[PDB]
Amino acid sequence: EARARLLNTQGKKATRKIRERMLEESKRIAELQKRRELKQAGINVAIKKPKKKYGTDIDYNEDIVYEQAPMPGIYDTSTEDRQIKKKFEQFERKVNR
Amino acid sequence: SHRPQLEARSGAKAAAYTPTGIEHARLLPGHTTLKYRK
Amino acid sequence: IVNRYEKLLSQRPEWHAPWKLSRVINGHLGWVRCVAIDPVDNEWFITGSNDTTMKVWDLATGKLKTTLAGHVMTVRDVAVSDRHPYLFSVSEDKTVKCWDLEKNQIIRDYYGHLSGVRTVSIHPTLDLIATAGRDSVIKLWDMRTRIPVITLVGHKGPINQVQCTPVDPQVVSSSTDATVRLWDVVAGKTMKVLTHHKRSVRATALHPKEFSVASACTDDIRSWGLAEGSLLTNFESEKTGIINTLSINQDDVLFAGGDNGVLSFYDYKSGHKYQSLATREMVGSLEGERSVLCSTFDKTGLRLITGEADKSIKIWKQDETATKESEPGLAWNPNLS
Amino acid sequence: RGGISYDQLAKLSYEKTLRNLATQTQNSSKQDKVQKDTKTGKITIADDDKLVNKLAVSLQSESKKRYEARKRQMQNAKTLYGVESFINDKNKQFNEKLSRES
Amino acid sequence: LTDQIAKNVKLDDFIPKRQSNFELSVPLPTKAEIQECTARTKSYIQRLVNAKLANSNNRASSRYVAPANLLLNNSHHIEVVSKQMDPLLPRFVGKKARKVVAPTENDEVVPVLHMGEADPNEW
Amino acid sequence: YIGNLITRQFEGRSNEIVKTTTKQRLDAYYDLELRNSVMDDILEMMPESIRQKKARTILQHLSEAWRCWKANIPWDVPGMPAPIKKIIERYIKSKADAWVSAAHYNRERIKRGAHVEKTMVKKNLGRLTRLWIKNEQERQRQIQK
Amino acid sequence: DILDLEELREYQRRKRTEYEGYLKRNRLDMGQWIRYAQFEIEQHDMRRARSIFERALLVDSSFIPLWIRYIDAELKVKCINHARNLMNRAISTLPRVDKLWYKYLIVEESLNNVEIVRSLYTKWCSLEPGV
Amino acid sequence: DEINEPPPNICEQCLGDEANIRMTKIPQGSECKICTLPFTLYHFKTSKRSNNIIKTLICVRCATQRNICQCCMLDSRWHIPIQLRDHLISLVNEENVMTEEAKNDMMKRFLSLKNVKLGGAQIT
Amino acid sequence: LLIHRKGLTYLHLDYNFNLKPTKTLTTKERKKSRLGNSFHLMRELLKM
RNA sequence: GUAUGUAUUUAUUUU
RNA sequence: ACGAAUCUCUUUGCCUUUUGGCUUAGAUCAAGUGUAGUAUCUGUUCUUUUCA
RNA sequence: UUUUAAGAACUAGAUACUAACAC
Ligand SMILES: [Zn+2]
Ligand SMILES: [Zn+2]
Repeated sequence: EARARLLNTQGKKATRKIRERMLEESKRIAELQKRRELKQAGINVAIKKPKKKYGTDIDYNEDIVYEQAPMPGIYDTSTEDRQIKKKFEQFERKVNR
Repeated sequence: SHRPQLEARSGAKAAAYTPTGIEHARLLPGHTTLKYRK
Repeated sequence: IVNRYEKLLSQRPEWHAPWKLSRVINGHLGWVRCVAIDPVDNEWFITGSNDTTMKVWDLATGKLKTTLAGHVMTVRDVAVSDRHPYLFSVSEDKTVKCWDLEKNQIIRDYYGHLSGVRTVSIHPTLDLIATAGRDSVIKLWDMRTRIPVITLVGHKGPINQVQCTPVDPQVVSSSTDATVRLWDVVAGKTMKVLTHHKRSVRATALHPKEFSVASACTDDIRSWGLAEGSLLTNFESEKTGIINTLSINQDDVLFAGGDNGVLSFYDYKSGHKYQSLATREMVGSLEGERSVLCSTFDKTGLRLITGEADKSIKIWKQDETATKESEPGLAWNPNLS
Repeated sequence: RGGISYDQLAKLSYEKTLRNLATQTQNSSKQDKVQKDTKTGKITIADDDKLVNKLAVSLQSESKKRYEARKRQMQNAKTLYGVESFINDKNKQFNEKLSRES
Repeated sequence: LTDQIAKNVKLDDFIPKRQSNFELSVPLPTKAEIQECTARTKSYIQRLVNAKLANSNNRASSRYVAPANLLLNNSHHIEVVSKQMDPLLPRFVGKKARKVVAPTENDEVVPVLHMGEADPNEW
Repeated sequence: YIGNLITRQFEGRSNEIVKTTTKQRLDAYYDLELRNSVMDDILEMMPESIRQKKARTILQHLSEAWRCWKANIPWDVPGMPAPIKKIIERYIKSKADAWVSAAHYNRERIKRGAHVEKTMVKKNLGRLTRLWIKNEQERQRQIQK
Repeated sequence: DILDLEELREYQRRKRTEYEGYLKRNRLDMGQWIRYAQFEIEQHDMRRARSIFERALLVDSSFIPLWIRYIDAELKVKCINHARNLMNRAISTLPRVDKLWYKYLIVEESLNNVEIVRSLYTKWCSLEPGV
Repeated sequence: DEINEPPPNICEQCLGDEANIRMTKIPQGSECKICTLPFTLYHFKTSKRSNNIIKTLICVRCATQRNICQCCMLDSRWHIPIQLRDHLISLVNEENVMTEEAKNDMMKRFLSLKNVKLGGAQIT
Repeated sequence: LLIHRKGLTYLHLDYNFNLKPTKTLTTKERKKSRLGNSFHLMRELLKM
C-alpha cells in the first residue's frame, strides 16, 4: 500500500490532465486513419480547424504570429532569400509526393 | 499550480488598449479647485 | 590617454567640512522609509514609516508635532508641495493619496496604477504630480481633476526614482533594468537614455543649482548633466554598496547612504570621498539592521536627516572646527578606473 | 582553481577554434574584396562558395560532438550512482545536486 | 570602413567631462526659459484634459472645461462640419473596448556600455 | 447607474480592470511586495550574473526562514554567505513586527468588542498563543543562563 | 505518422498553439524561446525563426546565448549576410561582452577575409577594452 | 487628439470635380475594413445634389501604409488596384513585392500599427 | 428590449412589471440572468 | 444533492 | 624527437529534466452496515529443438 | 545488421477503492 503510495506525486488534477491529453491523442490517431482510409478510396476530406474560444482567437498556422522585420542592415542580404525560397519550395514540394 | 509571480504586468500591455467609457464613482468632480500658498 | 591621468593630479579639490551626529529621534516602530521636509519654513520633517503611519516631527526641537495616519500598507514615499499647502504621500496599496495640511486631512485619492507605487515627485512649476512604480510606467497625474493625463511608457522594470525638472527633459527616471531614461513629456516619449550603470539605479538627486542629476547605482555613483546627457564625473567609489539614497546640497556636499551602515559623503565637483561613517546601529538591534533608508538636507544646507532600518531617525550636524586644522580627509589619490 | 570568468573562457575557446581553423587551412595544404553601393547604403561583399560550407559543416559537427558528450553523459551518470533514495528521475537528478554540494 | 562596422558606439561618450576641469559649468535653466517649457506643456495639458472630460457621459462634466482642409492642394476646397448627434443614440458609434498588442518599432539601438575566480567561493 | 449598464451592453466591459488593496486581500499584497523587495537586494549582492535559479531558491530560503521564526527554530543553515543571511535576518525582523504589531492592535479591538470579524478571531488566537510560547521559552532559557 | 503536406500542417498548428501558449503565460523561461526556435528551424521555415528570435530579444537583450544561437541559426543554414547584420547590431548593442567580438572574428577568419578583422580589431581596440 | 491630426487622404478623381465641398467629420466612425479599429469618418455627397454619400472605409494609419485613397482604394498616384500596381511593379524588377496581409484577428490589428508601409507603397 | 438583448427570452415582464422566469432555470441560466440593482430598482419605479 | 468542461457538418468548391 | 589531427577513457571546471507564494502547520483526521463493478496475491500438474 | 518471452492448463478467494443503492 505505502510502497505504491509514495510513487505518485501529483494529485487528482494532474492525473486528470494526463488522461485528457492522451484521449486527445487517440482522437487524433482515429481522425487520421479516418483520413488515411478515405485516401485509400481517393476521396480527400479536409481536416477541421477546431473552432474558437475567445472571439479573437488566433490560428497560428495561417499567418506569421507577430512579424518583426528582422532589422535594416548594410550587408544587403537579398540573395540568400532566393536560396531560401528555392530550399523551402523545394522541401514542401517534395513532401507532397 | 500556484506560482509566486516573479513579475508584474507592464503598464504597456495596458497602454495599447482602447478605452472603455464606463464611468466610476469616485471620479465625480470634487475639491474642484486648488489652494495656493502666500 | 595618460594625459587624462596627468590632469587628474592637478585640480586638487575644494575643501569641505566633516560631519557628525547631533540628534537621535526614536519613536517609529517600523522601518523608516522616506523623509521630506518643508519647502518653506524648515520646521518639520515628514517621515514615512513601515507601520504605515506618517509622523511629522519638529526640526528644531526634535519633539513630535503630529501624526498623519491613514494608510493601509507601508508608506514608501513623500513629497511636499512648494506652491500649494499639500502633501502627496504614496504607499504600496497602489494609491497616490493627496493630503491637505491646512486641516490635516485627506483630500484626493489619485488612482490607476496596476500595482504598488515606489516614487512620487511634484512637478515644480506646472501643478502636476508625477508618479511611478512596479508597473514600470511613469504617469503624469494632472493635479486638480485627477486624470492620469499622460502615461509615460518606459523601462523593463520597477521604477525606483522619478525626478521632475522645470525645463526640458522634464522627467528623469531610473529602473532596475539598470538605465536612466530622460523623458520629454510633450512629445510623449524618451528623449535619451543614459545606460551606463551595471545594475539597478536606486536613487537620483538634482543639483540644487547646477542643473544635473546624481545617479546612484549599486556600487559606483555617477553623475549626469542634462540637456546633452553627458557623463560628467564619476565619484570615486569602491564597492561599498548598496546605495540607498542620494542627497545633494547647497554647498555641493553630497551624501549617499550605504546599507552596510556606512555614510559616504562626497565632494560634488571631484569624486573625492572625504568622509565615511559607521552609523552606530542601535541598542538592541541586529547587526544587519544597520542601514540607511533615506536622506535629505534641509533648506539651509547645514543639517542632515536620515532614517534607519533600526526604527529611528538620525540628524547629522556639520562640524565647524574643520578648516584645515587637522581636517583633511582621504587626500586625493585618483586611481585606475 | 577553478571557476573561469566568462571573459577568459571566451578567449580560450577563441584559441581552440583558432588552432582548429589552422588544421583546416594547413591540412588543406597537406592533402594537396568589399564592394559598396552608391545607389543605396547597402554593402556587397564577395566570398568563395568554398569555406562557407566548411564553416557550416564544422558548426554542425561541433553541435554533434557536444550533443553526444551530453547524451553519453546522460547514460553513464544516470546508471552509476546507486546510493540515495529515488522516487523518480528528478530525485536522482536534484539529489545528486545535493551530493554536488559538499 | 572601420566607421561602417561598429558605427554606433564611440569613445567620447565614456569620457567623464568634469575630470578635465572641475568647475566646468552648466547653467541653471534661467527664467526666460522655464516660462517656455511651462507654456508649451501647460497648454498641451489643458488640451488633454479638455479632451478626456468631453468624451464621457457626465452631462454635467461639460461645465468644468476648423476649415482645416486644404485637400490635395485644396483643389476642391472644403468645409468640415461635425454632425449633431441624436442624443439618445450611442455617441461614438464605433467606440468599443477591445485589446491590442502593439509593435515596438525602432531602427536604432542603445549600446549598453560599462567598464569568476575568487568569488564563486563566496557566493 | 444605468448609464453604465448600457455602455456595458454596447461597448463591452473594461479591459484592464485593475483593482485595489482592500480588507481581505491585504496579506497577499504585503507579502508579494515584501519578497519582491528582497529580490532586489539579494539580486544585487551577487557579484555578477547567475540569477534565476539561485534567486528563486534563495527565496525558498526566505520563506523557510520565516516559518522557522514562527516555530521558534533557531535557524542556522549550516553554511551560506554571511551577508545574505544578514538580509534574511533584517526582513524577518520587519515582517515580524508587522505580525506582533497587528496581534496587539486586534487583540485590543476585541477587548472593546467592537465588531471584529469572524475568522479574525480564530487567527488572532493563533498569533497570540504563538507569542505566548515564545515568551515562555525565553523566560526559561534566561532562567538557565 | 506524417503522410502529406496536410498532416505536417496539423502537426505544426498543434505545436505552435501549445508552445506559444506556454510563452504566453511566461514571457521568461528563455530556454522555451530557444527550443521553440529550434523546432521552427526543423520545419525548414526560416522567416518565422527570424521573427521568433527577434521577439525573444525584445523580451531580454542581456541574455547572450540567445544572441549566439540566433547567429548559428543563421550560419547553419549557410546564409551569411544575416549573420553579419546581426553582428553589427550585436557588438553595437553589447560592446562590453567578449563572446560577441570573438565570434564575429572567427566568422571572419574561417572566411579568411582579413580587411574586416583588421578594421574590426581597430574598433574593438579603440574602445580601451582590456588586455 | 492626434486621430484628427494626420488628415484625410483622399482621391482627386472620385472626390468629384466641383469647386467647394462640404464633408462631415464624425470623431469615432466605423472601424476599418482592415485593421478593425476606430477612426474619424468623413461623409459627403460628392456634389450637393448627389444621390449617394461617399463614406471613407479606413484609417489614416492604414491608408498610409498602403498609400491608397481612403474612399477610392485605388493607388493615390496611379489610379489602380493594389493587386495590379504591385503586380506591375512586380514585373519590372522581376519577382518580388506582394503584401502578405492579415488573417486571424489581432494579427491584423497589431500589424496595422507598425509604419513600414508596404511593397506597393514602398516606391510610391 | 434590454432583456431580449441580453439574450434572456425566458424572463417575462407582465404588464405590472413583475419579472418571472417562465422556464425553471438551468443554473448557468441563473448566473447569466441575475439582473441589476439598477434594473431592478427601475423596474419597481415604473411599477409605481 | 451539484457547479464545470467537451463534440454535436445538413445542403458534393473544378485536376 | 617532438609539432599537428581523429577516436577512446579518467580527472577538474561549468550543472544541463536539478523543489515556483500567502493566511489560524490553511483547518480537520476516523469507529458504521449488504451487495455489486473493476484492480492482484497464491498453489498445483505437465513440456526444455528444426524444415516446405 | 538488431530481438527474444520459460511456455500451457487448472483454482479459490483476502485485502482493496469507490455506490446521486438498501436502515
Ligand atoms: Zn477617392
Ligand atoms: Zn485602420
